[PDB]
Amino acid sequence: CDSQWLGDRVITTSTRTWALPGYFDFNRFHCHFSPRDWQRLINNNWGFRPKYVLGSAHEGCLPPFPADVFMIPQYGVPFHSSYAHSQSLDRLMNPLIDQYLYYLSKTINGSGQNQQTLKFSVAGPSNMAVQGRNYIPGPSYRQQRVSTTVTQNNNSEFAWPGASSWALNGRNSLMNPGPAMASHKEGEDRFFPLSGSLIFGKQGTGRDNVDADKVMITNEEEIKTTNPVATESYGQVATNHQSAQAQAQTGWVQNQGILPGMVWQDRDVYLQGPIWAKIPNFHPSPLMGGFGYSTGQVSVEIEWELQKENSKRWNPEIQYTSNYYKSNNVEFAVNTEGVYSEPRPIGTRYLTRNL
Amino acid sequence: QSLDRLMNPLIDQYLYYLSKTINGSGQNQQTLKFSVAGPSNMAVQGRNYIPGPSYRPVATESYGQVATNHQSAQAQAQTGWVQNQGILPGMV
Amino acid sequence: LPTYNNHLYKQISNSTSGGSSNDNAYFGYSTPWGYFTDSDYQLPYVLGSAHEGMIPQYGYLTLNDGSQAVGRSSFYCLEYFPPSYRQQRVSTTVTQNNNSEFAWPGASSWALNGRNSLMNPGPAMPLSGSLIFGSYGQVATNHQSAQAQAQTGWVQNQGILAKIPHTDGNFHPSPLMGGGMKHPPPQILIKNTPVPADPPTAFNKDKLNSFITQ
Amino acid sequence: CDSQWLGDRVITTSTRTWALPGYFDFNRFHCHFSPRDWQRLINNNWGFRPKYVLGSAHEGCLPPFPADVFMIPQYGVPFHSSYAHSQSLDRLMNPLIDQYLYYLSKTINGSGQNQQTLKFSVAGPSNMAVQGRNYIPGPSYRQQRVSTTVTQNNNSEFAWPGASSWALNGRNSLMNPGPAMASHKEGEDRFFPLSGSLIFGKQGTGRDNVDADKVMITNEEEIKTTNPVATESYGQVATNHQSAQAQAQTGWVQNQGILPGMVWQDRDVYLQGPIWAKIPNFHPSPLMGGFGYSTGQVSVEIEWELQKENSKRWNPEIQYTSNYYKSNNVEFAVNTEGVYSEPRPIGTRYLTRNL
Amino acid sequence: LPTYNNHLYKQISNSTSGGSSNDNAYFGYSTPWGYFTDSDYQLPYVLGSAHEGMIPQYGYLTLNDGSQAVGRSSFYCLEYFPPSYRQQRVSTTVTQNNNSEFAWPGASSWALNGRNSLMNPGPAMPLSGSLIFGSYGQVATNHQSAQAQAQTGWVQNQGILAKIPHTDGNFHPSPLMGGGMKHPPPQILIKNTPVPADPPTAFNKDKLNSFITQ
Amino acid sequence: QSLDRLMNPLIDQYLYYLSKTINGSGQNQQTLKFSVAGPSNMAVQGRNYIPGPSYRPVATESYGQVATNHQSAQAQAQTGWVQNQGILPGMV
Amino acid sequence: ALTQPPSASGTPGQRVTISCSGSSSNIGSNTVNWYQQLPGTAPKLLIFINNQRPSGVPDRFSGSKSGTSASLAISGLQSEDEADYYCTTWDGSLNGYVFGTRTEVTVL
Amino acid sequence: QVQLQESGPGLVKPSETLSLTCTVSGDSIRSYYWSWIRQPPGKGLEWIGHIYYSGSTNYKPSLKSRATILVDTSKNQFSLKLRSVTAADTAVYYCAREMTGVAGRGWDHWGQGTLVTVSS
Repeated sequence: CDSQWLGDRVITTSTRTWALPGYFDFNRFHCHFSPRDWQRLINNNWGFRPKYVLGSAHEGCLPPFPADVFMIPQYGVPFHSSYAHSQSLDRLMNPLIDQYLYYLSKTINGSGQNQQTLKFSVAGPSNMAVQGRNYIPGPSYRQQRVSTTVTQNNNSEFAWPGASSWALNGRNSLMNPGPAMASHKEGEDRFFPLSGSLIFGKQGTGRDNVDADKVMITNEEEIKTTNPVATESYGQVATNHQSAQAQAQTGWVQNQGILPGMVWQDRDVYLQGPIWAKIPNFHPSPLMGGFGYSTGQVSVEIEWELQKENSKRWNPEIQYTSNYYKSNNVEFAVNTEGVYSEPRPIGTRYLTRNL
Repeated sequence: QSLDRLMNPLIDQYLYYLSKTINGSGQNQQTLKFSVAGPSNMAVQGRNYIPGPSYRPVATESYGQVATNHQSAQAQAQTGWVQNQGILPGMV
Repeated sequence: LPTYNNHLYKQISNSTSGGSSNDNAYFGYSTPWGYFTDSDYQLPYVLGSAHEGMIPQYGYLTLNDGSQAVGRSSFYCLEYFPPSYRQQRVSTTVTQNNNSEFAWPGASSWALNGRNSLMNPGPAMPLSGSLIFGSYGQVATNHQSAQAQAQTGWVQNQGILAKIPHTDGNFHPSPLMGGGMKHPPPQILIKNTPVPADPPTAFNKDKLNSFITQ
Repeated sequence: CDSQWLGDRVITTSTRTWALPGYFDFNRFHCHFSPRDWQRLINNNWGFRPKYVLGSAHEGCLPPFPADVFMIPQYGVPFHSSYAHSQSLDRLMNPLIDQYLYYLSKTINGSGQNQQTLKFSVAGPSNMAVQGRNYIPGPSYRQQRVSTTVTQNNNSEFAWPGASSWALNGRNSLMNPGPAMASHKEGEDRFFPLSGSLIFGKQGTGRDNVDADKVMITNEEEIKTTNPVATESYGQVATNHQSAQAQAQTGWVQNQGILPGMVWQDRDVYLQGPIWAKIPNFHPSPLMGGFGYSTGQVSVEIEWELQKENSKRWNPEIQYTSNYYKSNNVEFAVNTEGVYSEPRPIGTRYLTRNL
Repeated sequence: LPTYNNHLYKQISNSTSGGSSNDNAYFGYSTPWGYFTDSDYQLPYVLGSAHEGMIPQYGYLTLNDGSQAVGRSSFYCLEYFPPSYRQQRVSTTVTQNNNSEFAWPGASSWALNGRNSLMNPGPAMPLSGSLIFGSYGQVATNHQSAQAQAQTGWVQNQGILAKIPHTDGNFHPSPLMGGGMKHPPPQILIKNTPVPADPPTAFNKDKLNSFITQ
Repeated sequence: QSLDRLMNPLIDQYLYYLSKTINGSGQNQQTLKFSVAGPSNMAVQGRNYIPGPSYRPVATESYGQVATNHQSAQAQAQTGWVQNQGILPGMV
Repeated sequence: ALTQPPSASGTPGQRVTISCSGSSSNIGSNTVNWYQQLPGTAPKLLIFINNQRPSGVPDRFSGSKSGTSASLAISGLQSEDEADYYCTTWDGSLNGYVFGTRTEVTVL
Repeated sequence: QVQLQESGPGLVKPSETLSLTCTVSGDSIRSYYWSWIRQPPGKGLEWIGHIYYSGSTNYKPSLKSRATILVDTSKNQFSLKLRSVTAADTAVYYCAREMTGVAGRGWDHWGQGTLVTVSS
């Protein structure tokens, strides 16, 4: 066990003791990285990458803390981006200049009969929303919105009934986690997609029916700049033909497939999350994230390639830090009983890039 | 094999899902309960890949359901049927 | 090539123009530079937006909430360098069109972080469909039977069956206004090196705001 | 202007435009470092170092923002430590094991006449105050303690009268900043040494009689592990000889010079702080920190040698991060009128080391 | 070499000791290891504290506040490796000593971050001054004159006219208890690799708490 | 040159000192006030180096004063006299 | 608390005096300042540091402190001045702020 | 410009911990004390306590041991937490800023305030 940080590469080594009453699964990140090493990775780097039931995100994986001994479970690529864009897909324009394009400003001269008219205007800084754009946000499959303040939810059991799902040969499969979509709009931190986000248990959490404070809900807010919100409609389409006899009508887009000119971010990876998955297609990158009796010792060693931070940004970055405040015990360390614990899910997206 | 059965039938996932939105019948029963995705309940487990596109996967059926609205204390959760679905990342 | 902002970087924002529109809210900076070269693509790339252009001023936008700035926003000092989605139909004969204002109300638009953006020009296929200068079909919606007739429904949107933004994924990167590269031709930045006017004889600590027109 | 990050070296290039109605002074850090670079430095590195009126911390240095045009004034080494000890000088012991040494526990058997006795006890985990230690905290010269809760402060003009000063040839000089000393005890923030800590003014600060919110008061609190508190007595001494007649008598040490076995940290350096000073001695390290008409362009280039962080610490570090909240303007950037500003004084000590 | 802590890392504080008091407050961890080698001195170095040692247990203190830990505290998983200051005069003749408890009250001490630490053994020159096993002069205090006699006063303390801690500065690094190196003999750590007892016959994710005594 | 006078006489330091602690008139209420240390007042400027040790720097004088106690609303700030001073980092 | 009159009143134009009182360790030491709170909203700062006042506040409002009693003075009373009034001070004994009982102003 | 806004659950069951946060926007919390003051409906004002941006904390003496105040400089937000609540704690809680960077001399700015009701 150790980690060597050499230039643009990282070499991790983890050694664990096991007991067999099977297969080995090291597929979760905290197997190979310590929190400090994880910190060191995510603050300084824009990307990294490594150099059949495993891809199901099961338990029985190597313990996150090397001094734990674990029972063995019975048996039955491009850089992963690690940054948050400093621009949003709709703001890429220069604020100081008019486009040479025109849009339709006025369809009527005012109230009255037979007032039809056509007026056109320059798309420019004044009215920003109407300008022409070369690229559009990625696909969306809408999720139901749940609040962490229970009084904001109606008094009905909609956990299974209201969830988005897909069906294959007469069986319904819940859509989880689903396509990568921003968790919530800005200013709303208390809402989360019902099945759109990975949820981890805190240390010692019970197997069945635990309260919301016993689990940790990851959020995908960083990718909002390029991706539609999971709980919002992708947009509106024209549903008919207007006429003198009929009004223009539109409708909400609940699901949207790939269109030419879409860009998107994949789902983030976490200290606790899976690393790789086997491809059984389009954009094979898996949905949960990542890349596409006897006893004894097990040691595994992975080589990681790094992508350095090139930015010219003037002001200081957001970094991952440990708060300096007096607590009863240190985060990412054992307690008095000798129990190792992970306080929060640590997603890898602190550094930024121009869009 | 089938796309939804790729899991290990013997082992839980470390992921959680939302089991209960209410304690029981009555007024003001809202609660949030989470449970471990496991061999007991296969349908709620998280999956890395989804079935390919469908234009009415069986061609005589809907691809699945989607949520049509924001729930709240006033409004119930409402879903709707997907008759046609384009490509999404993770389809096969 | 004039001298912009009197040799100053200056914050600009939504409210600086009066704001009041959520969909039109913005935050960013205006630079003394017009448009060294950026060959590393480190600055925001503003060319692909079909802006006009005398040499125009350089300025850029960053993340915002309303007219204010979220922590993730960035500031750049340049001195520090050396399938269909349906459009509404509009007939050019005014009488044919409905007598109501549907320019914004009836336009096809996509939403990103709670801001609605007009779909423009949109996919290659129209109220917002084409540039201005100075259904897909049907599907079976149910099962036929003795009691149930065959029901069908229209398909308004359908998925597949300039600088390319830097992202984990894209499909058919070709820009929607036509013509798209991950390493486009670089931007070229230029300004007039400021020449100050005569300074006060006594030493002063403040920066010099007195300059010569040029 | 730019920076290059190569291994253990950093090349900082700074170009400014000047106007002459003389000397150049680049001796402050923010001349050579952008805030991002400064962040990139202090978070990943344990130490660094470069490869007569200047040392007086005067004005007229090149402006922090490169686009600022300025006026020329009229004329008239070991690696700096950039880490915080993770251990305090007095706690270096093993908590689980007694020392073989003994201390004097009891001078009496209780209340009564002629109770004189001598009892000794083992120094161990139970009582850690008394264990013999190989090293002692460094020197101290006491500063008066001023509260930023003013009602707390005495109602009298003690600004010049109560301030520690050194007099030289009949002239009196305030002691500023003085020996490097911890600003305040743990938990007491509101106090601050009279002349003990460096005080920077905020952008657009008035020349005289400014209020407290207009200035930025640094604090050396990081060094409180090896260095005495600037407002407290270094300790007590025995002032007499006890006897049956005379009780023991102690007195406070208001100032204490170097002794064999003293270790200490120097004063911190800041983005606003000076870099070097000319030595006119002992421990030449300057007390303010650091190391011992016409117009045109001026460039300056400095190579910096770095000391990488090798730590095995498991849990994540305290790191320096950018604030994240909705605000009127970005910190370390320009306002609407175009004025550059530095909102917070930035130190150098975040990463940790053992003592 | 026994097995400590049942193969566990366990934090300890004065609170785990009964709560103790301010000058005796501490926080830290207790490790399964007794005392690979640490040749980089990356671990806390406890050898220079004159502890006893059967192989003793290893453990280390970090920063604290009361019994609580500040966020700056460090945690190490070992598995993750492959001139005078006067002393009060105590006479061995008991009746010559005063009939009062001056053992701690009269002792010369130095305070650090609000904690008072006895000065032991102290500078080389006595209550705490000397190991145990099982003024400097006078000075002129005023100006002589016609009116004012020449006055003098005693000098209780005076300044200059075992791993060395890593700091910006030191003077005469030779330890106060005798023996001083920036790279002392390295530490050497050892523990018995735990071997678990019979695991259950159906899989369970919890760590194994069942072990063979050894 | 003398130790204390090493400064440039023409220019201010960018450091501040505590110029006034009682702004009020008559009531003389306790306030905090700061001022740029500059050629106007040279006694208060922060200095990189201090004079060498002294054992009674003129040997017929005191090396300086230090604060004896904590001030408080009740207690005045009290200074003592330094008769002897050992080595300190930055002495010459 | 700080003893303060329950209500004061006057017709428009007349000088109205509100005076609150406290112990020496309370208002005698330190200082006082006055807040005006319109119904249904947060308080607003009239007079601070005994006799000084903010730029927004009108000239007619006045403050004073004598010994252990301080007094607010309103000259040229107007209908807009009908509101609640508090005097606030630090307290050395309690080591915190102390609020005087609210006084209501009613135009007659 | 400094804008203060309090947020918190409008309703709290008796003998439950009360929690409020105040998020200042437009200006930093640096170099200024910040205080919570409370008002019951149709009653005078009480001062809960205040905290200094670096974390130094002071409370109303009677109200210690039921109350706690934290500060987060990163999020630029500032918190109150109050325990063992009773009907006596039903009030409007204000977030205010101490004046001129020095504690002990009034409050310059005031939050809008929020009503908290203790009921079942």
